[PDB]
Amino acid sequence: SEFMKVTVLSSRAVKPDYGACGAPPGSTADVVPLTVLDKANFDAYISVIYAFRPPAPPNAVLEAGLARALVDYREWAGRLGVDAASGDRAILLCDAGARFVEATADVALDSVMPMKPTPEVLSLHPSGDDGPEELMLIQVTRFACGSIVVGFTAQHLVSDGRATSNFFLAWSQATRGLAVDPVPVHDRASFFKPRDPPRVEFEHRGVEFDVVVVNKVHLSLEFISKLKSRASVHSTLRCLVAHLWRCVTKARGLDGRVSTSVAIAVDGRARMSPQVPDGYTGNVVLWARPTATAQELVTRPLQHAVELINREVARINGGYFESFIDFASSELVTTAMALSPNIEVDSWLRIPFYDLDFGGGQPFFFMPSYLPVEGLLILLPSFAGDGSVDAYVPLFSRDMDAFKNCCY
Repeated sequence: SEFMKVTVLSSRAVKPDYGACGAPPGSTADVVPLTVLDKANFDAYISVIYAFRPPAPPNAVLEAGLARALVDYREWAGRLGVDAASGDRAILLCDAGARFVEATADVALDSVMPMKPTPEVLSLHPSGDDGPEELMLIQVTRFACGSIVVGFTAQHLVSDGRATSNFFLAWSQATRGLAVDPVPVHDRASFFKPRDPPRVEFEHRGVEFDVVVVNKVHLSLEFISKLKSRASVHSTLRCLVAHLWRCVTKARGLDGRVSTSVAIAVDGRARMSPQVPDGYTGNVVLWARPTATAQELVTRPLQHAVELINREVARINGGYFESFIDFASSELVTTAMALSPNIEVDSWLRIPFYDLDFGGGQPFFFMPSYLPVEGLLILLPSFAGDGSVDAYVPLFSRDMDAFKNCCY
């Protein structure tokens, strides 16, 4: 709301507190080169906010806990540069530090809840658009009621959703004086090395190489069970992605002959042999791209779209990851504000919530930052614990009513 004025009071580097962990100072000359799966992502920041109720730890305890957590996550204390002996793009573990921003809002948090995705959400996390050198930027905003908002702005080249989520939990763990779990794995040069000889088994070229308003659409358990009915011979996520893909295509009013594709993130950790440990700090993500004609997607039953997604997601297996790694290492540029005729669905259904505790209990709210990018959908839990889903849909003003009608 126009009355929630955020005053940013201070900003400071937080470096790793080796002493608080009882660990040997690391060398500020340590370098971790980016893997080919890291460089499959774009040089850009992703932002999220968490809200906590008044019994909130002081800024000093949160900051000490960040310094402690950054011993096991030096990547987020580091800078992007080039390794001297390689000429390769790398994370320099120079321990320069993550940005910690302290701020106040001159309103009770309750007075602006439920918080909807507007540009005013951007005020509750550090910017990822003003060329920050820090790879992790954290803001704590204390409201007049003693509630806090914790905002994250994180560089995608460093970590995927899972790895970034691990850091969030690691910071909560360290703040309470605990060891971090999972135990992190940082030795990236050990991972995603080409095969001898190199085997490319798929086509990686063409794949990896009015105003937009964001509206929150709530999808109930009842509505989900009905969708699952119209798709019967399964997966909540696969059904919902298929529904949202149909409804965006219908809402856009595309000519039926236009080819439309949904990008779906696939975690390769459990798909590859040997498995990548859940503690791996880096990206292990490639994208399934089920494609259809707009006509084939809207006129054919929901079942057809679900099946396209199922078959394309199952194609992105250990072997696909291995094909990508060998090719990305061979002798182009990655394909990573309007996706039409395509969409992307970023699923955050595994986001830490119930267990993110800094000492004052779990959060009562979470939201993606305002991302006014047409067709970039973010799927989120509703926080009710019932399995209901919240979809944040950016569409042009003219299309949003048409999208909501189709959705319901």
